Amino acid sequence: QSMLLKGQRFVVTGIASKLSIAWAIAESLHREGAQLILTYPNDKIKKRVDMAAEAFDAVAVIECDVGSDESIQVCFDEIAKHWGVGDDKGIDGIVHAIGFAPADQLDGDFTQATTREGSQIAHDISSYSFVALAKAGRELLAARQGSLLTLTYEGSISVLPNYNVMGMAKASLEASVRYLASSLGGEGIRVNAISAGPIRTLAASGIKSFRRMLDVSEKIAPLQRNVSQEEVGNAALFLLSPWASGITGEILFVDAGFNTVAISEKIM
Amino acid sequence: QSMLLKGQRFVVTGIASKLSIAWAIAESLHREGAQLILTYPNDKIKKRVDMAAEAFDAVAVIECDVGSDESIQVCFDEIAKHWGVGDDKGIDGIVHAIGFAPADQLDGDFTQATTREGSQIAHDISSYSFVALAKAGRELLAARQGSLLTLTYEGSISVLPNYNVMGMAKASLEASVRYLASSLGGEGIRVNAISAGPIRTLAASGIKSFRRMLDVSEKIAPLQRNVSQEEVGNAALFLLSPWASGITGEILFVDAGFNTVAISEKIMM
Amino acid sequence: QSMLLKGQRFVVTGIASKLSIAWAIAESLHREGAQLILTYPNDKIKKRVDMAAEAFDAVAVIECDVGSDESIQVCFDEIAKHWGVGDDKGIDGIVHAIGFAPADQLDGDFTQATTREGSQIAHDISSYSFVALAKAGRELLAARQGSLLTLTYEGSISVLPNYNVMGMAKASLEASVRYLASSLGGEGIRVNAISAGPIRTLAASGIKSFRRMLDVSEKIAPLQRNVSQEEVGNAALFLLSPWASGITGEILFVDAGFNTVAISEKIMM
Amino acid sequence: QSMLLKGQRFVVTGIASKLSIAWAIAESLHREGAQLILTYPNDKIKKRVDMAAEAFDAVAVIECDVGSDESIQVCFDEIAKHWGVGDDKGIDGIVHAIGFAPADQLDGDFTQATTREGSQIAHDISSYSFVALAKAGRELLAARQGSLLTLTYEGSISVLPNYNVMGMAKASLEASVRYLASSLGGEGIRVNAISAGPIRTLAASGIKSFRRMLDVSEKIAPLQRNVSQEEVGNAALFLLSPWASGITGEILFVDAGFNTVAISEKIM
Ligand SMILES: NC(=O)c1ccc[n+]([C@@H]2O[C@H](COP(=O)([O-])OP(=O)(O)OC[C@H]3O[C@@H](n4cnc5c(N)ncnc54)[C@H](O)[C@@H]3O)[C@@H](O)[C@H]2O)c1
Ligand SMILES: NC(=O)c1ccc[n+]([C@@H]2O[C@H](COP(=O)([O-])OP(=O)(O)OC[C@H]3O[C@@H](n4cnc5c(N)ncnc54)[C@H](O)[C@@H]3O)[C@@H](O)[C@H]2O)c1
Ligand SMILES: NC(=O)c1ccc[n+]([C@@H]2O[C@H](COP(=O)([O-])OP(=O)(O)OC[C@H]3O[C@@H](n4cnc5c(N)ncnc54)[C@H](O)[C@@H]3O)[C@@H](O)[C@H]2O)c1
Ligand SMILES: NC(=O)c1ccc[n+]([C@@H]2O[C@H](COP(=O)([O-])OP(=O)(O)OC[C@H]3O[C@@H](n4cnc5c(N)ncnc54)[C@H](O)[C@@H]3O)[C@@H](O)[C@H]2O)c1
Ligand SMILES: Oc1cc(Cl)ccc1Oc1ccc(Cl)cc1Cl
Ligand SMILES: Oc1cc(Cl)ccc1Oc1ccc(Cl)cc1Cl
Ligand SMILES: Oc1cc(Cl)ccc1Oc1ccc(Cl)cc1Cl
Ligand SMILES: Oc1cc(Cl)ccc1Oc1ccc(Cl)cc1Cl
Ligand SMILES: [Ca+2]
Ligand SMILES: [Ca+2]
Repeated sequence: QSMLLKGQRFVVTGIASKLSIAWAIAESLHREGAQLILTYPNDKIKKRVDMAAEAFDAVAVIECDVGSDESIQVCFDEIAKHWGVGDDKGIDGIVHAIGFAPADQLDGDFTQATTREGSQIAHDISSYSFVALAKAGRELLAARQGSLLTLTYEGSISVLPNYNVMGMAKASLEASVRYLASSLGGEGIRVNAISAGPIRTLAASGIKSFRRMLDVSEKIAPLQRNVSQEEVGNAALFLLSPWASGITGEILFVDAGFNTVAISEKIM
Repeated sequence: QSMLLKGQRFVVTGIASKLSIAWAIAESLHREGAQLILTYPNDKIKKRVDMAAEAFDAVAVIECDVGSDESIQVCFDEIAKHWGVGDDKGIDGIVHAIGFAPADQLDGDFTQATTREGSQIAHDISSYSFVALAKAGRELLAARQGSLLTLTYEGSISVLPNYNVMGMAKASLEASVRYLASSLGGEGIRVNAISAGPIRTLAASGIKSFRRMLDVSEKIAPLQRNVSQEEVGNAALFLLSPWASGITGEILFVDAGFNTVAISEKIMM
Repeated sequence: QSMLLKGQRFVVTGIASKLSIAWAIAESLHREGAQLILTYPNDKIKKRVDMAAEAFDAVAVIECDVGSDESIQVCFDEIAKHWGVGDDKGIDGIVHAIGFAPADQLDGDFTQATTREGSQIAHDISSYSFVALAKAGRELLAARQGSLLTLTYEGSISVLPNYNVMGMAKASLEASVRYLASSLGGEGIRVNAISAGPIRTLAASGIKSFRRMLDVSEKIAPLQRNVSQEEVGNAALFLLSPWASGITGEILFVDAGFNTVAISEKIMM
Repeated sequence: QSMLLKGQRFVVTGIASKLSIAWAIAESLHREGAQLILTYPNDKIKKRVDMAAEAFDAVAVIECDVGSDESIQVCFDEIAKHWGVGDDKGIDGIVHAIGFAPADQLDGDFTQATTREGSQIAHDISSYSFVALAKAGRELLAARQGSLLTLTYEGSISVLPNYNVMGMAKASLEASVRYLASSLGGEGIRVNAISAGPIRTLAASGIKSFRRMLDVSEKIAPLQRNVSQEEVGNAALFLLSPWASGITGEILFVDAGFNTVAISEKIM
């Protein structure tokens, strides 16, 4: 409870449950005195975004299915009504916390499991959607010299069992972080990612052997534990804050050091 | 002219002209005594693949538009007729040398220029196609314990003007190199990539400011020059050869050292 | 002026002038309500550390030449007197902001300029010193579950003119960040680095063509500018703070995005 | 047995036994028709270098303790007698296959085990020695537009138990690959490294849990096995060959894919 984001405004995608990393990012931003707009992709998920809206006193709760150009365009329309008008216009940040590939893509042998359409959807929802948000948000961001933040996973650069086409999408996503940074930096907009360690979330639960992943990680990670959503929330807060004014194009690992260790006493 | 690939067989995609990197890869494999099957995506491009078939005495010239599952499945059917059968069955390698994004994606400001469909096509043709080839060729490869090779570019990990959506696709492609390696290694199949520096090819010609890119590169690269197609051909030959038996999941830079320099003396120029 | 480091304690090396990156790190920690101990390697430099002691109300100003095991051991003795004792014992962080190689190592052609002793001194003062601080400070750090922070430069992973032996030392330093993280993590100690872009500091001033380096950087960096000491100070504050509790072994670039660009439009200039 | 290095000359350091990676590199170069000069750091090790000299018909066997400027200067003196004179002067390559840190540095907890002098020696012998060879060899290399090759290990960029200060040295070494490449490229000299997976060698045997490292690696590596010295030999041959004319500053992993996998069914 400091007051680092007093009067700052953020759009937060990807809340699905109390376990969502985006939930904790919202919580961190709210704690620090920012105002929030929260998005949801459909009615089932709206139920849970509404709970988050209540807990964080969201300014609005707007539909945003990042699969639709119409949905995104309309969503940023609504946001502009609230935050695009009058004396203090603009937004300080947009949080992209959205991943999807069809479940079959992440079940078993990579070459067997990957399909043309699976790949298409994985890249579209998990990677292009970040640039889609940047396109719709550009002017709002430029007005306040805000930043974009996405979430990635080590699966982009190292192989983790079953991660498969999501690895291809995350690698694609991370390239976009760099291209957007180069594209938007001249307007004072920063673009960054957090590479989170494994955390029990709705999506996480869906991956074969994720539980085992969680166990192994704890035994590899220098801190001898996994990270919590709160720890990613705080790191996100930093990157979204004026304190990160010199940082763009950056991938920040929040994984208890996991990415730095090839083998531990897994040996034993 | 050594004889390092005597009696070995390779499928080579991506020949579009005498300037194609894939042309030089074919040339290197042929020089070393390998047999080739060459593929073409359409009739216009067949004209030039046929010239390469003549120069390299290709075993066959088969249609392969990597945008179509049908086209790929048919293509690897044809290749199975030639190479799938008998006591000598299998292929030693498949060379993926195919990139595409709609031209508009690579024209100016990244955020402005990138579109949902542009992205879709870029990843589909430039990245997924590599796994598509691995899927169709797996059995043929396993029979000889062959390898796959693709071509990437530094645009995956560093920003280069206009490269844009192709950078996203190349990053995706490189992740697939790693996933395919993990997936196919237990069947003795290796999967690798070459990150070539900039070279004047038909696709290269089409990128705004490519000529200028070429000029700056020459002044940044430790060897004070750009690489030729032949130098990529030779490196590809190595990775496709039994000499690279211990190497998989690898990205090998053939860029005269360009990727290792942040700034050169040019500090002046 | 928030109060994020209320009642936290930090040791800050590497203040040599008002321009030092370590000066701004001290300033950020003080601004946020932390107490500081500041170190100096010799009497000439003490003059400037004393000015920083006045501005930031340092708890103490202690000698610490990281070239001497004795000097370090004595220094951490003194700091233990102040901060080692009682129900509040321990330190929240140690800031390593020390680089040195003999000037001749950084003057021109790398192979010509690098010497056995130059290399020895560069690694000893620039890299081993970080583990030296971790060894002397381990117990104090563990008591509060604090962290170590060093400063590196892209010269470790990419070539920059004249950086030379300092590039070898920084690469070594970054490996130590990882080994220390692995070694100390089980005691709840985090170990991280900031890779700062180029900034006019006393050491920076001494590098041939640094001014030119600064000019090109500004034209390559996505933000179209260089960073200030303050921006490194703020990022350092974060990594030293409880907000970075889940982050260890990390190299965080604070360079306005410079490291992510291979070539900009400058293709022209 | 092709004839790719006909009439080419290479200096090969680091032969200590038949298990030395440098042994197999010599073997690969000889097989392909190159002539070799072999070096040894002292009399004990000379016994084994002499066996290699017999097997590969070395042109000379010269002393080179890379700890001494005198020793290196004298060594390259002798080499110049053989290969620096007359019509066809120069060398096509120098193979650096030398690592050392005092044994205590690699036994147990990194922070406990590392010492000021241990670090000094590790960097001096394992990293500076590569530039020392480049300095002494520059003119011989430039005459034939030869290349330098060193050997590194993933320990530089990822943590492996006990590798410790050798990790710091290897990271330093790899930076030197890049600096030397930049420095010498204008004279047509290339500079590269191979990052070999774990292989049973004299030095390897000396590291606590190396045997376990070997076991774990086999279960992580995509090829489901470790690499042999021969496979590194062949890759070294390529990098030292005219076929690698476009390649400088490169780290080439010869590790059966190990570096690319964060976790396998170590999970199981
Ligand atoms: N260990 C981990 O859980 C972990 C680690 C690193 C990265 N990540 C990344 O974190 C981000 C958030 O995921 P999470 O782990 O908190 O899981 P989660 O299930 O809480 O969040 C995933 C979100 O994606 C949203 N989404 C899916 N398709 C959408 C669409 N078409 N339009 C809009 N939203 C859509 C879902 O509604 C959901 O809120 C993802 O990008 C994920 O890949 C997760
Ligand atoms: N500087 C460079 O030229 C450079 C640098 C590194 C990477 N590469 C990569 O090397 C590969 C070859 O490109 P190039 O420079 O030799 O140019 P090129 O124009 O010769 O090759 C591109 C090839 O892709 C083919 N292709 C496009 N869509 C296809 C489809 N649907 N089905 C089948 N083939 C299709 C074209 O027919 C053509 O042969 C590409 O992956 C490219 O991105 C090029
Ligand atoms: N552009 C930049 O300025 C830049 C970029 C990134 C990295 N860094 C790193 O940041 C750190 C601080 O450098 P700076 O640029 O602020 O310059 P500076 O000249 O202010 O700092 C270098 C410091 O090292 C100290 N030092 C040297 N030998 C010492 C010894 N034996 N014992 C104790 N202290 C000793 C000097 O007293 C001085 O305070 C260094 O590690 C430097 O390499 C600087
Ligand atoms: N798994 C592995 O064995 C492995 C993997 C990757 C990297 N490497 C690297 O391979 C290289 C060769 O080592 P190896 O594994 O074949 O072991 P090895 O014991 O066969 O070779 C090490 C060599 O270093 C030499 N050396 C040590 N100090 C010297 C000095 N002062 N002057 C000259 N020579 C000196 C020794 O005489 C010996 O020949 C080393 O650089 C090593 O770090 C080894
Ligand atoms: O990327 C992730 C990485 C981890 Cl370790 C855990 C959860 C993740 O998030 C996802 C994983 C798969 C799918 Cl289909 C969608 C999402 Cl959001
Ligand atoms: O990847 C490349 C990199 C460079 Cl430097 C030059 C050409 C390249 O190849 C392409 C670039 C754009 C498109 Cl649309 C298609 C292809 Cl094949
Ligand atoms: O690492 C640095 C990087 C830059 Cl861009 C500028 C200054 C740096 O700091 C040093 C450079 C050389 C020496 Cl001898 C000592 C120090 Cl502190
Ligand atoms: O670097 C190596 C890496 C591995 Cl996995 C195995 C052996 C290696 O080589 C050495 C390791 C330690 C020391 Cl003291 C000296 C050398 Cl030559
Ligand atoms: Ca980082
Ligand atoms: Ca490589």
